[PDB]
Amino acid sequence: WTIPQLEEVLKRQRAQDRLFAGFLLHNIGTSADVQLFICVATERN
Amino acid sequence: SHSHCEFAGDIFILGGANEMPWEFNLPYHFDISKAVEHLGKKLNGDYV
Repeated sequence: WTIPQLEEVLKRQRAQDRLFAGFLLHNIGTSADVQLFICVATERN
Repeated sequence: SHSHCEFAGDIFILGGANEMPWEFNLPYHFDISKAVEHLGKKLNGDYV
């Protein structure tokens, strides 16, 4: 994908709706991973 | 997935501010058998 044919793809991606999650992270001293879990009702697991 | 649990009962014990502190030197029995089967298990089942 060279320059003049991906902008429409980006426009399509923006045009379709999306969900998102936000973070405000900072330094912790040691590089590490982060894991996301999606707890849903039924108790709760 | 799920976590299925049921309420069993309530137990009340007296306690005084100036009481001579004590220990139950023998265990106390309380019936629990009301909901172990309601949780869909046999009396010799597994639970917490």
